[PDB]
This record gives sequence, C-alpha cells and structure tokens, in this order.
Amino acid sequence: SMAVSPSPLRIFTAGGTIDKDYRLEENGLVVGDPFVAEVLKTARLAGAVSIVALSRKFTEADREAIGRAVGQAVEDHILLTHGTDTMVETARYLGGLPELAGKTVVLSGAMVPGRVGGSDAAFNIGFACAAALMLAPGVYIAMHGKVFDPAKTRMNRGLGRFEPIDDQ
Amino acid sequence: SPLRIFTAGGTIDKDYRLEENGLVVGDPFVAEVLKTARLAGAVSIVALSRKDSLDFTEADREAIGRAVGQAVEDHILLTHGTDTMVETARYLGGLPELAGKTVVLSGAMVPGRVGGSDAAFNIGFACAAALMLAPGVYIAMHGKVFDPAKTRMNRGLGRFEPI
Amino acid sequence: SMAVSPSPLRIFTAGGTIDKDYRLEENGLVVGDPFVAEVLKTARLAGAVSIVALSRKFTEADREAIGRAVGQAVEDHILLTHGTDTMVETARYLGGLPELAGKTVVLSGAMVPGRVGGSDAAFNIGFACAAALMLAPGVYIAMHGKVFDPAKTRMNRGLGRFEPIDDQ
Amino acid sequence: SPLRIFTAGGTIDKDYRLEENGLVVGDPFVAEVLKTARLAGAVSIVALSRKDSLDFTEADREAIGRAVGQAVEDHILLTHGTDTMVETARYLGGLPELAGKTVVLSGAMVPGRVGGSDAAFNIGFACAAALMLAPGVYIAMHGKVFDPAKTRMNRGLGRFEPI
Ligand SMILES: [Cl-]
Ligand SMILES: [Cl-]
Repeated sequence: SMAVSPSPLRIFTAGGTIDKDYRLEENGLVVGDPFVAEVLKTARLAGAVSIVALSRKFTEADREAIGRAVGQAVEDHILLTHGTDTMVETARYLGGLPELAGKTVVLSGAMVPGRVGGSDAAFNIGFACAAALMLAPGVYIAMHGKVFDPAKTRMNRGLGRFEPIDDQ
Repeated sequence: SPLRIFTAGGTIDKDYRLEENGLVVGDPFVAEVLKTARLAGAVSIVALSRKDSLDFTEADREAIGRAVGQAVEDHILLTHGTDTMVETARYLGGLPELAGKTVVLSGAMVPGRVGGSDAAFNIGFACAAALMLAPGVYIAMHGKVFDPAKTRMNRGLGRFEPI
Repeated sequence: SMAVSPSPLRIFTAGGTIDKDYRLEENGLVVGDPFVAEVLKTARLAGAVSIVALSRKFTEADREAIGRAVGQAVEDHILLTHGTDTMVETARYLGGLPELAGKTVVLSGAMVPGRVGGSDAAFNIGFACAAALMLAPGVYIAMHGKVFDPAKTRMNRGLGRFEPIDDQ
Repeated sequence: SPLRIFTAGGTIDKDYRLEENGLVVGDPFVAEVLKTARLAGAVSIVALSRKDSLDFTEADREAIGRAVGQAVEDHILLTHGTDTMVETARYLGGLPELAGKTVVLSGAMVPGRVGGSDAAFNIGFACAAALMLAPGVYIAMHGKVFDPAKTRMNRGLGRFEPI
C-alpha cells in the first residue's frame, strides 16, 4: 500500500497543424510525429499519460475509428489532438455517441505548429489536459484559453480563432 | 471568467545575465507564454516581486494576500518559486477575505528561458485550473492539483507530493 | 582617433527556405522576414552588419537586380542568403560579372527554415559570415560546413546536400 | 581539411540542474549545433574538461596543449570559457609543437541552452575560421578574429576588444 500515482488521462492523436514538421523531400510541412508527446516529456508529470496515435491527416470512417478508440478506452478523461479545420465536425460526432456519456472528452490542437517558433501548442496542451481532468462529462473544444461547446462553435478565419455562435 | 495573474518570481522567470555570470529572476515568463497563446478572453498580469521565494517573510506573504484581495476577479493565478510555494499557498488558504476566489499557485522546476522547461505546460494547466476549480487555494504542478495543507516538495524526487 | 569598429560585411537577402515561416491564412509556410537578421541580433557583434532585403521568392531580371546590388555595394565582403534550389545558378551568374572581381561573395541559406526546430540556419550564417570575410575574392557557396565552387557543384536531392562535381 | 573539436567547458555549455538550483557546466553545446548542421565533411569532437575556466592552472593549460598536440589534424576548434580564454590562447600560441596548426578558441557570452544565445553563430564562425585562417592561435568571438597577445575581455562592454 505505498502510494501509486494514477494515470487517469489518455491522449489520442489525429494529426493537424499542431504536429506539422518540415521535410526536405516535400520542400514544406507534413504532418509529423505527435507534438503532445514532446510537451509531456518535459512536463515532469507526477503520473504518466498514455498517448496513442490514431491518424496523421477526413472520412466518416476516420471519425468512426476515433469514436471506437475513445469509447473503448478504460479512462474517463480523454484528450484528442486534432486539426482545427474539422475539429467541430469530429467533436459534434463524438457528442452523439451514448458510450461516451460518462467521459470528459476534450479536443485541442494549435493554430501554429509546435515545431515552428511562436506556437500556442504547449500552452494549449497544458490547458486541455487540465480541462479533460476537471470538466464534467461531455465533449468540448479547448483552444485560446477557453472552453467551447461544439454545437455552438465555429472557426472565425479572419480572427484566426474559434468563436461561440450566439443564440438568435 | 476574467483571470488575474500575479507574478512573484521564482525559477520559472530566471534568465542569464553577463554581470552575474549566472541566472537572476528576470521578466515574468507567463507574459511570454500568453503572448503566443492567441487568447480569446479576459486576462491581465500584475507584477508583485522578483525577490527569492526563500527570502519571503510573513510580512511578504501578508502583502501577497492583500494584493490578491485587491483583484475583483474570482479566478487567480500566482506564479511563484517552488521553494516556499506551499508556505504562501497555506497562508492564502487561511484568509477569509479570499474565500470566494479560486487561487492557483504554479511555477516551474526549470526556468522557462532554459531548454526543456516545464513552464509553458504548467502555465496552460494552471490557467485552466484557476478557471475550473471550486473556490479555494491550490498548487498546480506536474499535471496535478495539490491541496497545500497536505503537500510538500520532495527534493529526492524533484516533485511536490501529497502528505 | 578612439577605435572605430568597421562594418566590412554587407548581407543581402533573397528569400529561400531559410526565411520560411508559418501563416494561418496560407495553412503553411511562406517566405517571411530575413532569418539572418534574427541570428545577427543575438550574435554580440563587435561591429555591425548591414542587412538589405532584395527579394522574397526566379527570372534573369531577379538575378540581374542581385548582381546590380552586389556590384554597387561599397563593401568587398558580401553574403547573400538565398534558396538552395537555384543558388548554383545565381552564384554562376555573379561569377561572370567583372565588377565583382575584387569582392568575396558567398551564398548561403538553410535546408530547414530557421523558424523550424532543428535548423542548420544559425550555424550556416556564422560559417558563411566568416567565409565572406576570410576567403579570397571570388564567388562561393558555403553550406554544410564546406566551401563549394559554383562551377563544380550540384544539389544531391537523395543526400539533401550540395556536393562537388568531380572532374572526368 | 578535417576539423578536430576539443571541449573545455565554459558558459557555452552551461545547463540548469535542479540539485544545484542553477547552472552547471553540462554536455558540450557544440555537439548539439553540429548534430543539425548537415555537415558534408570530416569532424570529430573530444571532451577535455568541464572545470570552471577561472579554476584552470598552468598545469591545466599544459595538459590542454598536449591534448591539442595529440591531434594529427591541422585545423582545431577549442570551445572554452571566456574568463581565461586569452590565457589559454596565449599559452598555446607559445608552443612550437602547435606551430603548423590553425587553432581557434571560441565560446559564448550566453549559454547555448538559454534563449537568445550567441553560441550557434559563434560555432559556425569559429569552424570556418579554423578551416580558413593561416597557422596560428586565434580567438573567434563577436563575428571577429582576435590576436590573443593583443586582446582582453572588456567586462564594461561584455566583449573582447583589441589592446
Ligand atoms: Cl508548407
Ligand atoms: Cl546560475
């Protein structure tokens, strides 16, 4: 009965801008290795986090595999790192799965790749890990130091941020 | 909810100076992290100290408490050295003046301006904790929330641990 | 007659991978501000270096403007930061201009953008600045910790480096 | 020409350690810069010391001289602390054993592992200097080549300057 640190959070990675990295062959960026693993490596965690790579790019098949992976996890606190362009569509899909009803599921990512100077990625990862641990069960987007309801959120391209959709 | 951030120095903020041939407490690293965070909402940062957290007196903790009480915000982050973080947190937890606020202390084991630092992760985690936790005083480090009354720094592990 | 530090090196910037940076609007890299200025800012220079931006991308017109700028400089030590894909063509062009005959002219750049993690850029800039100051008059490519003769150099794409062309 | 790199410690190599609550001389930063330099040619790196350059004795300088003499390479870079860089350089310049070699000393005013360091620029500049300069001993810092016999560190400027 010595103390055992639990590992209540599992992270799944689905690619996106957060993970982009330069390749000579492409003369540009590709979706690379998961940047969340780099951030957690130096986080001096008390426990650990289980990080599972799902994809590196989006068909209903791809969202369905994500829902299967999230639903089959033993953990009830889940972070999914993802591209911002279809994050709302994935989040809305996950919110329709009854098997997620007792889980806190947070999607996050970055507007700037983690491997590019001046990125929001490390901040967003810390914020989203906490959100996944602390929010009540449901599906959320955590970006810009804010929690978003997927049914009432859109990307504002001129602003470069997600914004809430006001009730009419 | 608007977040108020206070900076009290510590390892997180250390930076190299030629004159000292070593590290000193420099400008608050939380401002560098939040500059690139693309924040959607209400934040402001206030400097309180750059003094060594080992050199904080009961008078210094009383002045930090009064400064946090000056904020009308009910969500507070205080960046601080880890050496006496538990002493400041326990002091703040005893002030009836702060009872409606969520106050989170955080910092870093490695300076933000040194390679391989925990600082940016800790700032994001602690900002969320200050917005989401119920009223009280907490330490947010190591991807965990600690109760100050039941926490110590374990120098053998280089981490806070529960008592 | 107190000591005055000379500024014998002038730098011209013509863009390339070295200067690439992420933009939200593009969802990828563009040619950004000159990365050589960022490196020299923290170099604690004894003197200074004059950095002039020429272009951010290549027509004979573009090479001709570069030759005009280099030939009109008062300095006899010149570094041009440039993309690696046509560096040999620019260098060979400059080597044909008699008005450059007393100048040491070095071209350099980076295989990885300076603003991406793990870049060769800062090393290449320090190496190329020294090369421009120390080599005898002529036109050179300085990359990979090596000096290349433009008439006897090609990019080896499989290798990701310039290589010499052996005499037959 | 093959370059041999020797590492004698100094600010360039400093890194943060929890146990010290500050910087110590860590692993050689020149190895980190050259790992990403995509080098075309012949290089090797040899560790000599992590001892404080202020604490180098005449015996230590004699041992650095003998170590540089063990290299068959005629192009040498020695990374070193700036406090006694001029003393080591002047000592090496007097060794007839080294007369055919180009030996360049360099380092950094800011540790390579601290943000805003001169280290990577200084390493690239000093590698080129070691390949290109005529036989002799030099200091390569601040984008300049210094003659050790005619150089001092000006602590008021934070730069080497000619005498
Ligand atoms: Cl791209
Ligand atoms: Cl220190």
